[PDB]
Amino acid sequence: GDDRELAILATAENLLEDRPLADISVDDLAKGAGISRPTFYFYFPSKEAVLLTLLDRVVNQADMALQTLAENPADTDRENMWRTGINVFFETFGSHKAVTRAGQAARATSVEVAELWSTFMQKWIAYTAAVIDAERDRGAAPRTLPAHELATALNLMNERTLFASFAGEQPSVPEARVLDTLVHIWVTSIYGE
Amino acid sequence: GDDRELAILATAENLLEDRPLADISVDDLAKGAGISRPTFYFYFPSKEAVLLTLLDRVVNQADMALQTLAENPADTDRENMWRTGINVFFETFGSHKAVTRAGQAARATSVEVAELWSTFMQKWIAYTAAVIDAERDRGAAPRTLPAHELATALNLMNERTLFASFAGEQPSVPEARVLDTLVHIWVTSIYGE
Ligand SMILES: O=C(NCc1ccoc1)N1CCCC1
Ligand SMILES: O=C(NCc1ccoc1)N1CCCC1
Repeated sequence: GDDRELAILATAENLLEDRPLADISVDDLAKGAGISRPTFYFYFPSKEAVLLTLLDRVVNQADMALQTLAENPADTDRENMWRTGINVFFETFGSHKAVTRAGQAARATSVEVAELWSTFMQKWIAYTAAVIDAERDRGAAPRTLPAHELATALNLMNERTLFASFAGEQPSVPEARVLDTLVHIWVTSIYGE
Repeated sequence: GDDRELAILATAENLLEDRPLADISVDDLAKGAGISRPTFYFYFPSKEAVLLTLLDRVVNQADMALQTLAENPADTDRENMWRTGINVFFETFGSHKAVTRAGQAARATSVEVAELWSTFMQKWIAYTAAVIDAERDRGAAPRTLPAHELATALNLMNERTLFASFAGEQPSVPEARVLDTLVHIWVTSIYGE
């Protein structure tokens, strides 16, 4: 039960490395998972629902990793603390590039994919703004822009720049340089007067 | 000749304020431009080509405005100089939100729209990096990140953040706050040690 479902998910993630969702059929997912077409429809209403679940799992993996960090501060300087946090997203989405690229494309068409992304982006921006606020309250960061507006632009920068790097878009920061590039802009814009 | 073409372009831009390209027909564009369907096909091969031309005009308007600025430096401080430059894009794309949103959606499907965007982004990043390099050569900015990598992330930040603000996405920086938000992050990341 959970086995056939996992099989369908694993097939979809494998097939998405090679072609987009449009070029993958329900019959394709069923065949890869070793089931018939009506059996597929018993676990998922559509191939698009399969992508939704894959993206949901990726998003929650990142969110849980970030929650772990939040409850277990690394013992290091401020620059390293922001790096560890951005690194959650570099590693989690960068470990699932095909789901990330397909999930990105699906935002234009799927209201469920758009709302899932939007919900978690609001959560990650709120967390970012809360940490900035904490840093200002402690006297470590200057009161410049509204924390929440700053947090919004920096998280949108990371969304676009990470996902261009993973897709090898032209232009993009090389994937081996993107973490350092992002950490620099976050630290200078959060702490710079 | 140029009149019927302009009429088709003006109709497409008006209709795109209300619905996406998918919900607009060649018959719709022809009717709005006061021509028949085969007459339309004489000026444009497809509705998608109409969007390509609209986006091409918007992109070149911005590029030309930025080239004007480049040849006519505003007499003001560094923070204001970057603001005037980002403002080219805030004003040009923000004056054409329907074309901007439709052009964005079309990158996923149209190789011509994807290549047009990519060509100009490479040009604007190269210009950004050249100005950063000039500022370092003069001793006004510190040698921190590779100028071109920094320029790439900052232009990708502006792409995503401006276009979220114009579309009223959730999350987004309000359009009345986005210019100041972006200028802050550019100046602190370019000049911050
Ligand atoms: O790197 C990111 N955010 C960094 C972050 C958020 C909270 O703490 C660090 N993102 C947000 C969405 C996709 C990439
Ligand atoms: O604001 C931007 N760039 C700012 C810029 C580029 C060159 O000088 C200022 N962009 C680049 C693409 C869409 C938005």
